[PDB]
Amino acid sequence: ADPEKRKLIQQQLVLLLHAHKCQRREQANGEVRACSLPHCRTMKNVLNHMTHCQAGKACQVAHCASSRQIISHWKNCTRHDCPVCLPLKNASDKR
Amino acid sequence: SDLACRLLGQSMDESGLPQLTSYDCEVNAPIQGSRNLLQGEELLRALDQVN
Ligand SMILES: [Zn+2]
Ligand SMILES: [Zn+2]
Ligand SMILES: [Zn+2]
Repeated sequence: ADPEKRKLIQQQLVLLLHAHKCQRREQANGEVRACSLPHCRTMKNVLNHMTHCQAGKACQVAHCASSRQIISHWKNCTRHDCPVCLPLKNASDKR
Repeated sequence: SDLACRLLGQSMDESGLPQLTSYDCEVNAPIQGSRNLLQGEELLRALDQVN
């Protein structure tokens, strides 16, 4: 393992969540684009692929192989404090 | 802006989007309990819980 690979994984996790958050929000209620992050469209394409594809371990695509893993982690993770899971589960900012 | 998105710039600075793999991700951040691959409908259901 490497700390900079963890940095890369952290942003992939957040971006993948944005892709669906953006989609969901836009469909539910919008006027001005829900989107903010440039890479969102890339993650939306990856998101679409993930649901259709069933190869997982065998899929040669970097994105597919990675994206399944990040969601698997977040879903299973019930740790006291994790650098992504914790802030996602319990958002520090509230209204 | 958004809570999850807090200083994305930190990691975004490194090229843009990396070429990570199942192996790399499994090694660096192991799935709690036992390793698996969350797939199909369950993906979208997991992504929905953010709201
Ligand atoms: Zn977006
Ligand atoms: Zn695939
Ligand atoms: Zn975790």
